[PDB]
Amino acid sequence: AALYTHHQYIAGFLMVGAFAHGAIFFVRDYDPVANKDNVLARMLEHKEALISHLSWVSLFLGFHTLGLYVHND
Amino acid sequence: ADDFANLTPCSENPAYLAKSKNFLNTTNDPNSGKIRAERYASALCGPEGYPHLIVDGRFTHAGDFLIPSILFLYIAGWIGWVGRSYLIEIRESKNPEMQEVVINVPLAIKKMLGGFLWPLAAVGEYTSGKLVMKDSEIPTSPR
Amino acid sequence: MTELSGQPPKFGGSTGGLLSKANREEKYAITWTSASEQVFEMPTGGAAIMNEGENLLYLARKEQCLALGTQLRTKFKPKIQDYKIYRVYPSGEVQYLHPADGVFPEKVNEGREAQGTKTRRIGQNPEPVTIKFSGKAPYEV
Amino acid sequence: ALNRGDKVRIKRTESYWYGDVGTVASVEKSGILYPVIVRFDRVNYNGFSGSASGVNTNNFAENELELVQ
Amino acid sequence: SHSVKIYDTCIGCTQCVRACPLDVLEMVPWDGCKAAQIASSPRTEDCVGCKRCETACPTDFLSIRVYLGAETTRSMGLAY
Amino acid sequence: TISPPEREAKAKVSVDNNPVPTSFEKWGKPGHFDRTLARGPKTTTWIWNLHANAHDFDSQTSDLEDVSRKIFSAHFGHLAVVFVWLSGMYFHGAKFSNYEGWLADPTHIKPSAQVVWPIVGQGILNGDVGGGFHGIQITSGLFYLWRASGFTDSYQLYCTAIGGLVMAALMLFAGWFHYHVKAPKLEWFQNVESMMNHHLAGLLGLGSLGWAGHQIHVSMPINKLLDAGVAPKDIPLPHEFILEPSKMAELYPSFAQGLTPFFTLNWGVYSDFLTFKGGLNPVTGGLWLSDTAHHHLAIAVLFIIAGHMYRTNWGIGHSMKEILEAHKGPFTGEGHKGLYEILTTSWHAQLAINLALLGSLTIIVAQHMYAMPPYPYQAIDYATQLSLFTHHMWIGGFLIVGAGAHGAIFMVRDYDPAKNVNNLLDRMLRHRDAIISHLNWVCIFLGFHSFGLYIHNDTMRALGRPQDMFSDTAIQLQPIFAQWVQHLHTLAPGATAPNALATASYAFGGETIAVAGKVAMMPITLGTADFMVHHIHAFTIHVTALILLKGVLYARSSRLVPDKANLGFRFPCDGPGRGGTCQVSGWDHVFLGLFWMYNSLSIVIFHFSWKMQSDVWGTVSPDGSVTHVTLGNFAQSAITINGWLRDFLWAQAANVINSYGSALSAYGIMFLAGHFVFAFSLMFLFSGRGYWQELIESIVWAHNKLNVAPAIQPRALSIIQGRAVGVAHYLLGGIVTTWAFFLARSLSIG
Amino acid sequence: DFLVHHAIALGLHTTALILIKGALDARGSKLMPDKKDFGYSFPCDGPGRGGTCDISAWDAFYLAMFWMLNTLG
Amino acid sequence: MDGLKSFLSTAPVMIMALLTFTAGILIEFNRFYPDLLFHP
Ligand code: CLA
Ligand code: CLA
Ligand code: CLA
Ligand code: CLA
Ligand SMILES: CCCCCCCCCCCCCCCC(=O)OC[C@H](COP(=O)(O)OC[C@@H](O)CO)OC(=O)CCCCCCCCCCCCCCC
Ligand SMILES: CC1=C(/C=C/C(C)=C/C=C/C(C)=C\C=C/C=C(C)\C=C\C=C(C)\C=C\C2=C(C)C[C@H](O)CC2(C)C)C(C)(C)C[C@@H](O)C1
Ligand SMILES: CC1=C(/C=C/C(C)=C/C=CC(/C)=C/C=C/C=C(C)/C=C/C=C(C)/C=C/C2=C(C)CCCC2(C)C)C(C)(C)CCC1
Ligand SMILES: CC1=C(C/C=C(\C)CCC[C@H](C)CCC[C@H](C)CCCC(C)C)C(=O)c2ccccc2C1=O
Ligand code: SF4
Ligand code: SF4
Ligand SMILES: [Cl-]
Repeated sequence: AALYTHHQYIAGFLMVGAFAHGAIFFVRDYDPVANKDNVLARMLEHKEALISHLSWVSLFLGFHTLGLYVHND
Repeated sequence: ADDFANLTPCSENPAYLAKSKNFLNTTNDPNSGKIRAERYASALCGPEGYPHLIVDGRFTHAGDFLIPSILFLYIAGWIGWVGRSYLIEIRESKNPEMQEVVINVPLAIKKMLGGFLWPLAAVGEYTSGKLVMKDSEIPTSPR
Repeated sequence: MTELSGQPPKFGGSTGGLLSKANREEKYAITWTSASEQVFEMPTGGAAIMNEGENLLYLARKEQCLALGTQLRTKFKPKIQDYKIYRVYPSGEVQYLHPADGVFPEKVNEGREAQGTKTRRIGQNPEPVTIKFSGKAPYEV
Repeated sequence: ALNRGDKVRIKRTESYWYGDVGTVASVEKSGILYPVIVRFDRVNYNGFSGSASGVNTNNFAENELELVQ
Repeated sequence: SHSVKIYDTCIGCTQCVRACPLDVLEMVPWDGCKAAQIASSPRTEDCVGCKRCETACPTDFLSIRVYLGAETTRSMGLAY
Repeated sequence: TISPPEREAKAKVSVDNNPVPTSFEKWGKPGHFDRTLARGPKTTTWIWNLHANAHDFDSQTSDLEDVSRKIFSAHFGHLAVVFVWLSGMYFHGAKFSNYEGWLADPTHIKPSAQVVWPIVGQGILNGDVGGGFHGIQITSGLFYLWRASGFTDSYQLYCTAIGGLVMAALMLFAGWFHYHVKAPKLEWFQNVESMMNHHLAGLLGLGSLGWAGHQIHVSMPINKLLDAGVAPKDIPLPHEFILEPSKMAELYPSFAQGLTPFFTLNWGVYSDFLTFKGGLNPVTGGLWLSDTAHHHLAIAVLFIIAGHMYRTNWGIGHSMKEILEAHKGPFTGEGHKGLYEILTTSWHAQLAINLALLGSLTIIVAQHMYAMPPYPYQAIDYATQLSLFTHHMWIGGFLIVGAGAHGAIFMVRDYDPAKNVNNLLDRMLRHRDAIISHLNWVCIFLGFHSFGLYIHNDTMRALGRPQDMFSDTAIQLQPIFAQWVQHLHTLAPGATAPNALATASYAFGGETIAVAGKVAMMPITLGTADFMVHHIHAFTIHVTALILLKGVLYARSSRLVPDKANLGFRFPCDGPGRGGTCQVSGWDHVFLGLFWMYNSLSIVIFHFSWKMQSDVWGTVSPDGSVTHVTLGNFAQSAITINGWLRDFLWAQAANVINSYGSALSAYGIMFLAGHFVFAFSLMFLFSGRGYWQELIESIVWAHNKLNVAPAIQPRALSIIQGRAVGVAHYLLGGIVTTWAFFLARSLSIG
Repeated sequence: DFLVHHAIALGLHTTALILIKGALDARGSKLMPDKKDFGYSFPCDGPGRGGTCDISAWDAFYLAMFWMLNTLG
Repeated sequence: MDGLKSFLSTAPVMIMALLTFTAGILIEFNRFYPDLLFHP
């Protein structure tokens, strides 16, 4: 029971780190002329849609999962 | 084949048949407990005595998920479509925000009563090009 | 500058004034002339009575002096626009601060140099990938 | 080549209305970097915390715009 | 000390100087706007960074920018 | 509007004939009271700022004569609201309760005054309280009040509700009248001497006078029969006592003499119903009503006499201006000079006193009702006792922080430095740092020497070292002063109170009164576990006072911000500069003090709830022994944090989680629901709006993609509003959790 | 298991949403189009423009840490 | 007069009237036909 939870918390810090360093890549190392029109810059070109659909799916989850739990209670 | 072998119908389930004789009454009708005993006895049950619902898409349980899914989606599309059309209708009247704060009841009701055909209206706005917008015409943030 | 002439305001002393570091490191003084004897609020706390004519008061930092200056001209009908703020050193060195060139920094004035002026837009700043490993920022270049 | 009442789309990137379309109010004479004053139907962010709205007008340049109408 | 810059989008309305509480900002005659003036920051040594200037800017996004830096006794707003 | 004659007789009455006309066009215009909001909503924040400033009349108009006329009608409307609510309770007692079914056998049935509509399974919430009635067992203690007032039939409660609705209509009408027909001038208001005379002699004096008359003619002669064993249907009506004054003359020997002895200074003869027995009633477990009538008569005489100290129109009397200008010593210079003018002009200055005193008095009400139970059978109803106590704790706790809010409001909005030149307020503003730093030191001291004791006890009991603990069986911390005053109050009837027969309360020491099978009140032995928790309470209150005091002594300015008075009362900050100027306003200080008031009362109510269940409440044996609920472990287990975590929380929370399937299931539901709202508040309290506005940007792009964006541009909550929603949900979730837990626990102890 | 798996899916989608909006909008936005000039971690931008608390790409990491901990709980 | 007809048609009054109406609909439907975990 201890080893599993240990490794899961380890990985839960590792993923947040993977994202925190990508933000730092965008802040310090992203070159918009070097990566022009590539698959990386198109991610920035449609970032509103990515964030919007992430919010939609998180709402679509949270709403019904919480509603079903409260309904069962 | 023998799909859901670990699940037995409520008509055969042990714990469910034990608990169904002792069902509480929700409304004022004293038969409501026995009404549930007779009503839920058709669904599949588990070894604990509680009904289970299968939503994998099979038509045997289309009453479990398919009917509420369709009924919701209908009513929700109705809501969203009349809201969107009324929001567009406001954009040509005096003060586009005041009429969003103070509701034009003779207009909101007129748009609500014409929402039972929202799929046809939406397809007619998509073919003509009114449903969606163009990316080159929407305010976006610096990349 | 040469001399800091002025009468200390009528005040029964407070704990919000200057301290030991404020006397040893640096303190600030403000000189102004009052048309009459009236009551004004202390930027450190309480209400004091300014003397008629030239006044003098020492404060801890500069923002306190400027907060009193912005109060003097706005609350009283005989507005005080001649308040002069000086920075005092531990060696008696007193220099002029506010107003700078005799005129308030609000309205424009002839004889000032463009400091921090850029010839671009904020959306025209260079990319941080072009200046990394150099001791310069996208706004410093 | 603009007049009072023209629909133009902002192309100032960092602008709050970059991509939105506003109405030209008045254009000032030569000798100004941003003489084209444009009004908008939507306020920006400007204002202290808790303000009711913002500013719906700004000055731009001709190379930063695109007529629509 | 903090860094204060003023961009060519400034219309010279003196609002950022009317809001500055430490006499950090001034106004110099310019040739870009109708008012023919632009904001100036000669006394950056007295800038605490309370952003009272940026709050009082009218142009589409700021024309004056404040970038916080190496904090000192004067920038920290220390009165003791 | 209408036009009455004049209604005056050589008075200071001064009104304006129809200042504000009556119309409905301003109803369809939201936010019209504010100039900044009348131009129409341009962002969604415009909506929030509409409610955030709905009652702030200073930002609306600057004329004080208009603000006072608004406040008067606002009070009238509040009184209408209150009368509506009270008629609700009387009507639910008349037609949706079992007050008659409870009055018969009060020791074998539970109070209930609500019936749940049987639908979608919620009909299970109707618990069998006894006697065939099914409903929610109430804890507000309305049946005890209605028994102590003489209510015996449902028609009485019905007529009470009707009268309450009539009074609600009257207050609602008077509000409109005093703002749309004849609104009073300033000449009618600023008579604080006259207003104090009228509020003492007429309101608080004649009120207790008339209520004592009621008790002597209604409450006492009917409760005397109720406590004897007479059926309510055989007990006569209150007006049959005045229609036949002989029936009253006989039921009390003093009444058998007439009215003349009272006028001829023969008070001692009325000792047959104006008694001074004290203690409690062995039949009901509450205070003696014969003592309460005498008490209300005494309070009435005292208040009517007090209403004749200040000067009005006939020359005699005092002027508070004179009294304030007279008090001045060598320590404070001019003393109270200018304070009359402070409290006769600034409404916030008055509210910062009234709220403080009203909250303190509500706390006193709780602390006095719990130990000297004044209502019949309320000391046996542990649920009702706990509920009244904690509810009157929370009301006062909120009303106290209101004072620290409105004081800072007065400082920023109404403090004129020219009007305060070397008096109490001005000189207090000088040495702000002295008081604040000294209170800082005191709070640190009380934190180390009250909570560190609990930490040390937990570490000692964890290390297996019993002889090193602060307990009643080791390094004892006995409270000598409290035990001494307990013993003083015990020996009162035979020394410093010869006329008193019993002690004020049996909590100090004495006999153990018990009704039916449960105990009413017994001596509360105070030991180490009481000393430590009392010091915990003192520490938490000290920190709350420090916060709410620095909120007022620095709302004007500080070494950090010297121009803070310009920024107003409610503002988030003054930029990230100066290292960080976040949360410096008085509004932010009240936002912080709310949490500490909650944290202090959280330990206060837990101290009450565990000490009562452990060293007071419990079943009494027919031989005489008393066995407490938690077996008296408070003096031996409440000394460690693990004791409160296990034997208090974990042990007594079992009633709430195991409540599913019963009539108490709603309490478990609300327990989890408060656990939900608590955590929901943390999202606001830990984040900042700069992220939420950037997210709203993406959602706005998504809406404009389908061309569904509202013209009201969506804007995240302001920083202040973010903090406000955070603290509101924090308090709501916590108080709902504790309410559900306390009610489910108190209802499950028999 | 189904309901707890959907709660887990919510915990993943929302944490990733926060960590992705922090990385994408790390160079700029419509509140701060010059976020790239302020670096990765910075306090804010001031109370103006409605408010700028927790606006840096570092603050998004700080917020998503709570969601990672909740998902791992 | 129209001043009150505009107040009865404001956002909060209407958004509470619709919620009350929908509550009535749902409550009466689950009164006459309760316990509908799925469709028969
Ligand atoms: C129990 C506490 C709690 C709750 C309920 C939430 C809930 C939410 N967080 Mg959140 N969060 C929390 C704590 C919490 N957080 C904490 C402590 C932090 C660290 C500061 C964060 C940091 C955080 C970030 C950074 C983000 C979120 C986001 C979200 C939203 C994701 C959408 C969703 O889940 O779908 C559905 C929504 C729900 C399940 C919650 C709604 C529940 C109500 C009861 C539904 C019914 C409405 C109700 C009837 C209204 C009427 C009220 C009336 C009585 C007055 C969601 C509403 C993300 C977001 O904004 O989404 C895009 C986002 O990026 N959170
Ligand atoms: C006409 C009203 C309307 C319409 C057509 C839409 C449509 C949409 N919204 Mg949206 N929204 C609305 C109102 C509306 N919203 C309101 C009032 C709010 C504030 C609570 C939001 C907040 C919101 C968020 C946070 C998000 C969306 C998103 C979306 C998109 C995905 C759908 C979704 O998320 O599921 C359902 C939408 C919701 C659960 C949000 C609440 C919907 C409200 C309560 C219904 C409005 C009813 C309206 C008053 C009807 C007016 C009738 C008229 C005659 C008076 C979609 C195109 C998502 C997105 O960005 O796209 C991917 C998303 O993240 N909305
Ligand atoms: C039908 C009678 C009537 C009418 C037509 C008006 C009309 C008006 N009143 Mg008025 N008023 C009335 C009764 C009435 N009042 C009563 C009975 C009171 C005593 C409480 C007041 C006290 C009062 C004050 C102090 C003020 C007004 C003001 C106004 C003007 C603006 C009102 C506004 O802002 O929009 C409408 C506002 C609402 C619809 C508020 C909604 C109701 C709130 C949320 C709670 C209701 C509490 C209620 C009074 C008591 C509860 C009843 C009980 C059964 C629970 C307006 C012309 C204001 C003014 O003159 O402008 C400067 C002003 O300051 N009124
Ligand atoms: C009789 C007592 C009293 C009175 C007359 C006032 C009067 C006033 N207060 Mg005040 N206050 C009081 C007590 C009082 N307060 C107390 C006890 C506290 C401590 C909590 C405060 C703390 C406080 C603060 C922090 C502020 C005020 C402010 C104000 C002014 C504006 C009111 C406003 O914002 O509009 C209307 C009020 C609201 C819209 C609040 C609505 C939100 C409530 C709290 C939600 C509560 C939920 C509900 C009760 C229970 C949950 C159920 C839910 C599921 C539906 C006003 C003159 C504001 C001001 O600027 O002063 C000039 C200000 O910011 N007060
Ligand atoms: C629980 C208590 C048992 C422990 C013993 C503690 C001893 C307390 C010290 C004696 C009282 C000091 C106040 C009177 C002394 C007093 O008020 O003298 C009077 C003096 C001013 O009086 P004046 O001569 O100006 O009188 C004119 C007035 O009418 C106003 O002009 O006030 C002050 O001294 C200001 C300094 C206050 C700062 C000292 C207060 C200390 C704070 C803590 C107080 C603890 C009280 C606890 C009570 C529950
Ligand atoms: C097979 C089926 C399910 C499987 C479902 C599949 C996997 C889901 C597929 C989803 C796909 C990927 C997305 C579908 C459509 C996506 C497009 C973009 C929809 C766009 C809708 C927009 C344009 C509508 C906009 C406007 C519509 C017209 C009406 C609204 O009022 C208002 C408003 C929102 C403004 C499972 C889960 C397996 C269970 C099984 O029993 C049944
Ligand atoms: C079915 C199955 C299979 C297959 C599988 C697969 C193949 C899948 C998958 C999957 C996957 C594979 C998933 C995933 C995940 C991922 C992740 C988790 C990621 C990440 C990363 C990140 C998030 C980062 C980003 C960034 C940023 C932020 C910006 C800058 C740049 C960078 C890049 C740094 C097999 C047959 C073999 C076996 C059986 C089962
Ligand atoms: C989520 C969040 C937001 C966004 C919050 C928003 C947009 C509030 C959402 C309100 C919605 C639109 C209304 C729903 C709530 C209603 C008040 C409930 C009324 C329901 C009745 C109609 C029945 C902030 O603005 C913020 C600011 C500062 C610190 C933290 C935060 C923060 O955490
Ligand atoms: S407010 Fe901004 S744009 Fe206007 S003069 Fe000052 S720095 Fe220039
Ligand atoms: S950041 Fe603040 S202190 Fe610095 S120049 Fe701007 S307004 Fe003045
Ligand atoms: Cl323990």
